[PDB]
Amino acid sequence: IQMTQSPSSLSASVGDRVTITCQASQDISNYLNWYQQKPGKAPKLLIYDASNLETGVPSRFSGSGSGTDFTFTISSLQPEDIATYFCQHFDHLPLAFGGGTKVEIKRTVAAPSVFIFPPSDEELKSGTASVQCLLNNFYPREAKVQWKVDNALQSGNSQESVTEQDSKDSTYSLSSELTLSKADYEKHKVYACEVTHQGLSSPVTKSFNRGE
Amino acid sequence: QVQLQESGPGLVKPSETLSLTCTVSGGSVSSGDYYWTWIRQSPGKGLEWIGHIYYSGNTNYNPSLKSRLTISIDTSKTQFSLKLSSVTAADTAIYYCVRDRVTGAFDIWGQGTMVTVSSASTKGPSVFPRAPSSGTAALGCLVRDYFPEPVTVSWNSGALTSGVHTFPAVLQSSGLYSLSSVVTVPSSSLGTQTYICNVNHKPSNTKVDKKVEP
Ligand SMILES: [Cl-]
Ligand SMILES: [Cl-]
Ligand SMILES: [Cl-]
Repeated sequence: IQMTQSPSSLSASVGDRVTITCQASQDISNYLNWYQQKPGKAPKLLIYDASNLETGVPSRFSGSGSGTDFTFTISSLQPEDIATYFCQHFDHLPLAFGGGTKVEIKRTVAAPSVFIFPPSDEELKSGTASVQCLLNNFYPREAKVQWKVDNALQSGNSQESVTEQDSKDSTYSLSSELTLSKADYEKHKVYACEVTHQGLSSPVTKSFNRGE
Repeated sequence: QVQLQESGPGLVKPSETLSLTCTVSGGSVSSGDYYWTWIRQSPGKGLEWIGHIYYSGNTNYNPSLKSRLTISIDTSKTQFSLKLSSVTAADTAIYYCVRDRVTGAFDIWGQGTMVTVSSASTKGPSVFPRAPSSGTAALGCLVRDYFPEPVTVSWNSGALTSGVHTFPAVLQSSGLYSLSSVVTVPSSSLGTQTYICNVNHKPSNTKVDKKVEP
């Protein structure tokens, strides 16, 4: 039994009615469960037997369907409802999950707070240097971070990492790290991080001179 | 409520035998209402049902893994186990032990344990402080050059959670992971409040409490 969920992802505003679907390659009656998985956590059962609400689950969650087509509904999307939602059949073995529908939240644009961190003394003493540019609590997720070393545009020596969407204020945070050897790091003075984002009317640059 | 917890090596070599144990606490394992289940999750396979065992010892496996699958149960110790032999890089995943109602519902999950299939040896991380630069002040911790995943970070032993952002690990060109955790605090409390990030890397049994000073 191949389980097909749709859509793969969606973004909805807080308080919106959200409906996702799950299609089985053959009739599975009502032997269908829905699970909610937040990042870094195990899935949690919400709906069993296609339409029965699990004990303790808020009433804004519901499900329906029979045979092949099933739906899952959040009547009023809450900030804490962001997750990937899965359907799971138990018609016969082996049990199988759907691919999952990622429910994200649209909120108003929010500009990042930008911080820059020079490498510590003890990190340089180990032979490596990592300059971090921090973008805190912004929306949308899209953001451009460019590194400048003595006003020279870097390319290929930086890595980015973005958090999942916050379950309270629906923002993202991003860490951009410029990684160099201690020797290459000592060859330059000014290290700069330029941030372009929808919430900033102009790109923001945070920088420091080596040693401060 | 019943709690399930996986335990076992987070790193296993190819061809070798992956062994996991689930410890059921708070409730008995000799129940006729549940199938004691293993489920794994990876980006390439999604959520995949491995198999389960009934407290009488009868098992049911996924045909995809059936050749290399062994699930046992020990009702005296309230445990059930997973043995997966002849492991492949395709077996690297998060493994969960799950309680499944006989009516058909995974209603209790363990937190899941990350198993990486690699020829390399475990390496504990080095932890470096990201001192505040100086409104609100940002500080952080750099957890770098560890293997395998994962590393967990808390601040002040879990008493400081507001404003904490722990980023996903990044793979470096050296083949090791590095991770960053940050927290935003009022610049006023820098003098009076001490900030410790607690780094735990279970695969290497590494615990580090790194104080972040101005
Ligand atoms: Cl210079
Ligand atoms: Cl250290
Ligand atoms: Cl963590």
